[PDB]
Amino acid sequence: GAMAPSYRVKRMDIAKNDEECVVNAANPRGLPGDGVCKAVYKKWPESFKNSATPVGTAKTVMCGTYPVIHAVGPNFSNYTESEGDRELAAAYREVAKEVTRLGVNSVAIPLLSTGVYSGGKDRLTQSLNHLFTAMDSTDADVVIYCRDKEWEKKISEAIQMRT
Ligand SMILES: NC(=O)N1CCN(C(=O)c2ccco2)CC1
Ligand SMILES: [Cl-]
Ligand SMILES: [Cl-]
Repeated sequence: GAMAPSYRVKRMDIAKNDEECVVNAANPRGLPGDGVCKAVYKKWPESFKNSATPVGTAKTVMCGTYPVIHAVGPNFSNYTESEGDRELAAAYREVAKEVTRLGVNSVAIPLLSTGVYSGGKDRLTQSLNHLFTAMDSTDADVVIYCRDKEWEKKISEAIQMRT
């Protein structure tokens, strides 16, 4: 566990994280994909061996000794708001289980279903609150990675409000 488990946010490429494992915003088929998933495929392509897993689940594949946790959020283009919300919460609960099982002291996480799976909505608060619901009971240092200065500020505000 981390000595004083914390949440932080950084606006940078999650493929250049400084944590003991990474969460991929994966597709269900284990394809290279685009956005975070493509950056993860270029950095850790060996982790895409048998990485296919259903929506609402996470599957860990090692790249050397570095764990890549493939977490499959729902595509809100396809899911109802209600079913999409259930599967997004479920994907984060499976991430918490895998982080615990691995025994890591830190994890790099993206906000699931906020990019091309957002169905064109702003889901910062929805996705972050499900991340907190799952990760609050873990003792790993969590570092959230984002790709927008306004998102960085809003995530940082949300973290600080609880402290
Ligand atoms: N995780 C991020 O930092 N992203 C910031 C850029 N994004 C948007 O601005 C966006 C897409 C749909 C509605 O807002 C995607 C999420
Ligand atoms: Cl970067
Ligand atoms: Cl996405």
